[PDB]
Order: sequence, then C-alpha cells, then structure tokens
Amino acid sequence: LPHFSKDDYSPESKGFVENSYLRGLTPQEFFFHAMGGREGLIDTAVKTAETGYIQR
Amino acid sequence: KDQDDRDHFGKKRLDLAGPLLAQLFKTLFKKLTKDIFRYMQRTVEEAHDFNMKLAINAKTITSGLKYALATGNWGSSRAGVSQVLNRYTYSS
Amino acid sequence: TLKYICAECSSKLSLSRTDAVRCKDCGHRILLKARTKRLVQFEAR
Amino acid sequence: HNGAPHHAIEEAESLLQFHVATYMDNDIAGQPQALQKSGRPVKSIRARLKGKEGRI
Amino acid sequence: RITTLDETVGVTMSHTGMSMRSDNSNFLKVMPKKEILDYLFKLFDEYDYWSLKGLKERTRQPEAHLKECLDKVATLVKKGPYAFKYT
Amino acid sequence: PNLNIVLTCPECKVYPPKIVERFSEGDVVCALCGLVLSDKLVDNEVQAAFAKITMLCDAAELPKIVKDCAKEAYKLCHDEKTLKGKSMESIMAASILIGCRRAEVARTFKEIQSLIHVKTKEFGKTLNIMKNILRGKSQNLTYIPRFCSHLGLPMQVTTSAEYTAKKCKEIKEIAGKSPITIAVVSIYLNILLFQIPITAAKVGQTLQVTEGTIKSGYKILYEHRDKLVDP
DNA sequence: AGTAGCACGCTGTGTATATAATAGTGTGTTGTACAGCACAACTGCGC
DNA sequence: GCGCAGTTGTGCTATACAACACACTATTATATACACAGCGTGCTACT
Ligand SMILES: [Zn+2]
Ligand SMILES: [Zn+2]
Repeated sequence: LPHFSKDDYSPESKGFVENSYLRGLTPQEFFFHAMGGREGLIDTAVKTAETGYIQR
Repeated sequence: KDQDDRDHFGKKRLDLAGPLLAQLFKTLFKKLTKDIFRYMQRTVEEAHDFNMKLAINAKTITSGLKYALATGNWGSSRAGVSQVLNRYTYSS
Repeated sequence: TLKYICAECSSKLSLSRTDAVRCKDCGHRILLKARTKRLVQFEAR
Repeated sequence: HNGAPHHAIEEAESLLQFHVATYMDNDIAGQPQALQKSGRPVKSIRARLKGKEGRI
Repeated sequence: RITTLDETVGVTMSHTGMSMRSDNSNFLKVMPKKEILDYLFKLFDEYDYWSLKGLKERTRQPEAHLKECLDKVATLVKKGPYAFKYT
Repeated sequence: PNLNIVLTCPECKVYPPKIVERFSEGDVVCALCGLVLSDKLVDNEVQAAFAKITMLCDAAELPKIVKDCAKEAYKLCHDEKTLKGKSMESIMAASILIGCRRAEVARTFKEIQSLIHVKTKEFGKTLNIMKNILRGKSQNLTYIPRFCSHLGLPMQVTTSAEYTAKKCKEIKEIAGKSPITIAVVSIYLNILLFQIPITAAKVGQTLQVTEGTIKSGYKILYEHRDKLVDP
C-alpha cells in the first residue's frame, strides 16, 4: 500500500492482521482482509459453477 | 523489470457520459455529413432542387441517440451501458 | 360528461368526450381524474 | 427457363443453397448469418434443438 | 464555449419545421426546306461533324424534322469524341 | 369449405353456446350444466414510395400517426388509372396533406409547398382527384394555436384568438378570403389588444403574410371590435 | 425651395371551371454495348 | 512418398447511354374571387 516504504517485508506490511474482530482493525489491515474475502467469494462462485457441470 | 501488470488501476480509464456521447455523436455526425453529400450529388447530377430541410434529416441524429440510450447498445461493440435507475431506496 | 382536474392550476374542468385532452385556462395536458364522490370504507386494523 | 447468363444462374443457385443452408443451420462458421428484418439472427431448426432450453 | 439560445423557443422551432418561408437564398437552384437542306449540306462539306442542335440553331426547325432528312444524307457516329454527330 | 368450429354442450343443447372461458384453468365451460367444453387453451414501387415518404414526414416531424394515415392513403391510390400521372411528387404531397387532415392536424398548402415543389395548381387538381377516390372507396381553428407557437405567445392570447376566429366566421363579411388571412389577422388583433409588441412587418415576414393584407384585414376587423370581446 | 426617399394605393397576373384546336418537344423505357480453453485435424517441409 | 511437427480450426463453457415511342402542354374566351406583388405617384423631411 502507499503507506509503507519500499521493500518492507514485515508481516504488518504484507498483510498479517493482528487485531481480533472484537478490537477492530486498522485501515490498512481492513483493506487486506477485504482482499482475502474477495478471493473467497470469487473462487466460491467458480467452484460452484464448475462443479455442477461435472455433476452433469 | 517485472512483467507489466495488466490490472494496475492507474492504467485503466473510466468513461462517463461525456466520452460515450462523444464517440456515438461522432459516428452519427459523420453519417449525417455523408448523407448531405449524397443529396448534393443527387441534385447536382440530376439538376433538380436544393432545399435545406430535405438535405438535413433530423431523425438521423435524434432517433439515433434516443435509440441508443433506449437499448444501451453502442454499435454489438458494447451493451448494457444504459440502465434504468434504481429508486428502491435513496441509498440504492 | 365526467369531472377532471388540471395538473397545475387544479381547476375543475369536467370536459366531455371528443374534447381531446387539454386544460382550459392553461396548456397542461395532464388531467387528474377527480376522486370519487361516494363513500369508501376502511377497517382501522 | 430463359435468359440465362450462366453467371446469373451460378449466383442464383448459390443463393438457393445459402437460404436452404441457413434454414437448417444458421451458425455455420465463416458464412454470413441470415438476419431477420429486426436485426436479430434467424433462429434455425438447429438453434431450436441445440442448446439448453432447446427441445431436447 | 457554447451559447444557449434563451428565446421563447417557439420562434426557433417555427423556423425549424415547415415555416411557410421559402427561397430567400439560392444554392444549386439549377429559309424553306429547299434552301435549308442545301445550306445544311454546305455545312456538311464545311464540317465533317455537326449536331442537330447546331442544325436546329441554323434552320430554326425542330430537331425531329432535322433528324429525318439527315438520316438520308448523313449517318450518325455514337462513339468517339465526335459521338452523337452526323458525318 | 365449412371448417368453422363451434362449441356446443351435448347435454344442454337448449341454446347455441352460452359459455364462459376460464383462462387460469385454461379451459372453457358451459355456464349452465357446468361442463367443460375445451381444455388446454393455448395462449418495389411501394417500398420506394414509403421510403421517400418516410423521409419527408420525418423531416416534417409529423407524429407517426399522421405518417401512417398518409401511408395508408397512398396505398389505396397506388397505381390506379384516374391518377394517370403526377410523377410521384404530387402524390406524396397530396397523400401527406390528406393524412394531416384525417389526423386532425393541420398543415397549410404553403408549408407542404415548402417541403416539396409541386407547382401549386397542378397540386390542387391531384388533391381533388385523390379526394374523390377516397370517397369512392367508401376548419381553420387548429391553425390558430400553431401560429402562436411561431410567435411564442401566451396561452390567453391563443384562446383569445380562438374566440376571435369563431366570432369572425359567424359575422361573415368577406367570408375569409382563405382561412390563412383570417387566422393571422385574428392574431394581430388579439396581440394588439395586449401590450406585447410584434409590430407588423415582423409578423408579416415571420408568418409569410403580406403586410398590406394584415392591415387590410385589420380595418374590417377593427370595425367589428364591439362584439369580439370575451370578457 | 428642391430633391430624394418611403409609403400607400391601384392595376395586373397567379389560382380555378369548361371547352376545341394541333402541333412538335420532352420524358421514360427498353435494348445494346462495353467494362478463453483444450483438443482435434490438415498441410507443409524435410528426410 | 511418408512421417512428423508446426499451424489452423472447432465444439463447449451450472450499368450506362442512346434511340424510339408515346403523351402532353402551350393558347383563347367568361363569369367569379381572391390574392399577391410590383410600380407609380404623392407627401414629408432634410439639406
Ligand atoms: Zn389548468
Ligand atoms: Zn351445458
């Protein structure tokens, strides 16, 4: 993200999310977690659409 | 250097009403112009009559745009660009 | 004839058939149908 | 019957062959489709059988 | 910029459609037989090619009459630079 | 040869069919014995002419209803003997003006004359023969608002003009000398009643009426100013 | 006081009716001449 | 001439010009009106 200096491999930078949902997330955390969620919705739509066509 | 990323958002341009209507209105106005030229050839080669109302046909442009925004098909070469608004709730 | 209302000036018209559709005293072509006179019943439930 | 340039014949034939062709199959590859006056492509018998929601 | 016409809009439309006003500008508005025939023949030696228009201009007779007699003396060439002219 | 199917109740037989049809159940039933009658109820020259006609009405911005009335009209005339000519320009303008009439819309002979050059008198003859054919196959007022548009006049002005036209026609006196002069003069009166300037030459130009004509109409119209007053 | 310009009024020609005359002239029609996977098959090249 | 390795390809994805033939419109009268456009005369204003 723009908020990190270049070549920063610390897990905060590369997307480790420290805070639990109860405590809430800092923004650059939240964004990441949205990326993961999107991957989860995408593949799920693909798997479902493909698996049915196998079932057939 | 790495393979260029295709999804880098700074490399994607969005097109609102303006650029759209620009494209479509361009090809309409070309068609219009060309039609006026054909009318000139017909009347000069046939030596009949020239009158501005006959030379310019308004429904070309008018009904053209009206049609396009009704169907939302820009051409298909594009489709679904126009959509009836959602009044479900002011948020929506 | 049947009673109508203008769109804007809300004047009572009651124009007849074959009068086409337009308001008299203004050009609005939107005519409301002038709600029924007889009684209507509801249950507050 | 009469007045045969034989270039006209060979074309008029190719016309017939075309009509009958798109009658049976509209979607043959490389050929021009038959467009109903509305601009929609004609739905050929093959189109009626072919896809999901076809007769079968 | 572009200028928005502010008028009552009725006048502009009246000019647009049929206005009952036309024109106002223009753009692409687009001797007896004895001496007659003898004179025309002297023209034929004088001109190997000529026209019913040139002949009608001379004889002041309809081109149809000129075309009849010419069929007797002259013949028509329809091809070449002299096309549509009698020799 | 026969082939016409009628539905009859063999148990009733009393009348011809008197039945109701049930669309939802998609069945049709005799209303008397309540028997089901049926089940499983299922749910070259011309084209060229209409093409150029289409263009003309389009440029004229006439609503499709008018366009289609004229189309219909023209089809009836078509190739018939009595027409015997007119080169396809006269017929297109005639049929148009017809469809205008039949559509209750009004267009002046001059207006159509601005879309097409028909030479006039030739046009009148063609129009009359076409009219005769339509009968065989068996009203200025509308003009008044249209003109206001051209001048962009207020509503009250228009309705005033309408009252004026009806009143003028009844009072007779010159019978109108074509409606166009009366419609324009009626306006000119009504506007001069009100403060709104068009002056004169501007309306004579704009509406294509000879200035002398408007003033001439104005004097006689002025004479009858007494009875033309709506309120 | 004279000259020029503008406005108004009056006269002439379109529009429409019939009806005969008869041309040549114009227009239209016809004839002749000239100018996104993933796997499936061909084809092409090399031995 | 035969084999092998590229390329393609193919399903699915909850008319113009000239000549000949046929039709026509110009003109003249008559009442009618009604209309529109131009030309001439008179009046007013300016130099
Ligand atoms: Zn109102
Ligand atoms: Zn029954």
